[PDB]
Amino acid sequence: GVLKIVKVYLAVKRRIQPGDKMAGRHGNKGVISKINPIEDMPYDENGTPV
Amino acid sequence: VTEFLKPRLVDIEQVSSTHAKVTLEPLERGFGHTLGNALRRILLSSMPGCA
Amino acid sequence: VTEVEIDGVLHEYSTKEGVQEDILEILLNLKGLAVRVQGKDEVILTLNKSGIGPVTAADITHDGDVEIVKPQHVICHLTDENASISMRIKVQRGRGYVPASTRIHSEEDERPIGRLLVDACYSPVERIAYNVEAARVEQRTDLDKLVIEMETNGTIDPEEAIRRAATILAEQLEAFVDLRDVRQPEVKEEKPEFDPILLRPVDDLELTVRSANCLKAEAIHYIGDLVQRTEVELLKTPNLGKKSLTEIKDVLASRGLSLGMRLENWPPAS
Amino acid sequence: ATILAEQLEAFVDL
Amino acid sequence: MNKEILAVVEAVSNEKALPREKIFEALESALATATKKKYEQEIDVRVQIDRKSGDFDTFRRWLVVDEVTQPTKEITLEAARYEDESLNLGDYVEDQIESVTFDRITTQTAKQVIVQKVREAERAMVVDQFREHEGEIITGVVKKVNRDNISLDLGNNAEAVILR
Amino acid sequence: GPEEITADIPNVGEAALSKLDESGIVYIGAEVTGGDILVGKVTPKGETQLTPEEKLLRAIFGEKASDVKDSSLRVPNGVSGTVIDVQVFTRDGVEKDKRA
Amino acid sequence: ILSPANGEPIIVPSQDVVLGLYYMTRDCVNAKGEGMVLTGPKEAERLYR
Amino acid sequence: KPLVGTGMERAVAVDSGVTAVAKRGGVVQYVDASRIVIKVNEDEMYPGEAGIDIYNLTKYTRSNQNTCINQMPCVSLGEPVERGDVLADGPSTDLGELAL
Repeated sequence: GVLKIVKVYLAVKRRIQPGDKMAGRHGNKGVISKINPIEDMPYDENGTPV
Repeated sequence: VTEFLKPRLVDIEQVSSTHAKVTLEPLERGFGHTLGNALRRILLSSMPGCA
Repeated sequence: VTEVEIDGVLHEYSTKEGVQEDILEILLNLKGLAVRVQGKDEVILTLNKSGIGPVTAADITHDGDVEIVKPQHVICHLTDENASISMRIKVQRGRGYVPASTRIHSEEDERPIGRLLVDACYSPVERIAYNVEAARVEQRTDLDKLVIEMETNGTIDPEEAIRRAATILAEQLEAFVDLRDVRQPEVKEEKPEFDPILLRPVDDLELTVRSANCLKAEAIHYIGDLVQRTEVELLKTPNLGKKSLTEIKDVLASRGLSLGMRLENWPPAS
Repeated sequence: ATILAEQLEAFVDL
Repeated sequence: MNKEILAVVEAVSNEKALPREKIFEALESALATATKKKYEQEIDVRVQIDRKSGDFDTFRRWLVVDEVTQPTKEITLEAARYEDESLNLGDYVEDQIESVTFDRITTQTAKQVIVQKVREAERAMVVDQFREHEGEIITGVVKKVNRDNISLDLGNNAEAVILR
Repeated sequence: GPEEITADIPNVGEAALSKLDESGIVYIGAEVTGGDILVGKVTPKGETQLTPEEKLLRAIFGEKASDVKDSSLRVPNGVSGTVIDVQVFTRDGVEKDKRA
Repeated sequence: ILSPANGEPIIVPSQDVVLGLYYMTRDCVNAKGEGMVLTGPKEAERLYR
Repeated sequence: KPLVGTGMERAVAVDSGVTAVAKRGGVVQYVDASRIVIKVNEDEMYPGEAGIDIYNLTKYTRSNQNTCINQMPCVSLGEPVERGDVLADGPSTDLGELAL
């Protein structure tokens, strides 16, 4: 006895942010810990950051 | 807007009359380190005096 | 770019029969676009294309002040024969970087479902390397010639960016070039009580222009001087029915005030 | 601060 | 519409105590509060639903007094120098019309008003009927005993009390 | 009585209704926020009135407005998001919705 | 700071900080600056920075 | 694509179902953001049944763990594909290689 099953869908675009869980392919799991600005990060002597 | 946030400091503490601890607030999201670093590198090396 | 709207789209997660890339890829590419504007601080560009072909940057309808930096920047690929894409693009100027959801200000922005919010990532510099070397100067040694190499979006000009950054740095340094006890906190303020609406004119209330000319023709331009306008001093106006009076009572009084109050604060400044 | 401002002098325009 | 409230009043089998005049005025007041809940311009909008002629149609009150409190319903003794009002107390108009009627809240408030009014009217009817019966020996069922006085029920929700 | 997915809601304002269509179900693409109402379905609330003199009234005047109870479907508070699709399953006999 | 189980200090610098100090408090034989004389720790700190 | 892979990407991608593998080879008559229309090569089709086949790529659709699955068509237009090739990368796949 059900007349109108209305399913609604919801799409959320979840960006990365501190606290999320990232891991390589060698069990080296870890938690993202700070969204450091682009400049503060180390950078190679040709300018390209890491 | 390309018009920044200049600080409004709160304290200039002067313990021992020759060893000061200044504070500044606020700076841009990255200006803190840049100003601190420039000032340190200047004061340590490039600062005319006498000895 | 900071905002886009296409005709057939209802949300960035949709599709559009005819374009190869999905909507989200079009958003990413648009974000990848690089452009300079000169006079204004925002602009609304338009792109209309129809027929098979790679829809690229230069194929937009540029104005006189907006200037694309590189044409072959691919936006999408119209692959069906009679496919048509007509989109509007709000491109604004700012500082630094800002994500999408952090731009929420009201609900009218999201009112048109066609609104799509690309996260603005505008920072004309992409990578900045530098290094020093010994400068064979006129007469000294160990004078250091500094070289700065910059990979940028062709948006900002090298000397332009250098001098802008130098101005920023010099100003921010000037904040304590003469540092002191400038500490801010103060107390015991005496504030002009009148609400800023009173300084503003009638057109700062979203009223019908007819009642605007009516209160013009009945000696009302400010708002602190229409509150000094008795209730009998309003309807005498040439041709007030109820509608112009509706706007009057709505955007003058019904928003909190009266249709004329015997106040004695104004003028504290005029 | 003054020494660095003098360093920069030949760049700013205000 | 006029068909709606026509069916309303006519379907009322107890139109005796609820003739079309007072019924339609009560419905005017019901629609008044209904639109006042719809609008934010809280103005007592007496309707004059045009009892037998036509559909509904709204008005606007103006609460004539030297106070400009709630100016949406404020036009004072002579702050209506337009249209040759020639009015001293009660200067009102139909400034707006066509407030929705098929909604939920209108029907709910109309039902509430109608139940209240029919119960009040038939209570008055029964009270007058027993007023005719006054000075007689009337039976009834007791409702609630209190030390000082007793509340008796006579049927048709008719109440009586007997003191110490 | 069976349920109804009618757009109208007795208590909530147009603000909580503006995101809806004439059929109650949200437009495909309206950016919903937490707590908001997707639908849009009210329920038969009351019982034991047993007043035919009013039932007959509300047989013609209130069979649609007798026992409303807004057991709508609201987005669980906390989750935002864009609506991108609305699937509808109907019990035959009942024709369809305009959305359906 | 003393674990109720054993009176040993429970707050011990475990890793990523012990490495720092251990690298700092080490001694490369012929490094830049060997053989000087320093007028106080702050002096040597200024020298290193 | 992951830079340092183990060669197993082709298998684990194709042998899954997430990638819409081309059934019968032919020429890409018509691509689109959601639909692909492959005109079969003149041989591998029955005598009748002009049978120009259509791959309907499932757009954004819920997962059993609430993750969008979207197949974008990785193939260009007019390029000829053989039997059992890749025509639409599945979720977290690239050019028919498992791209996590």
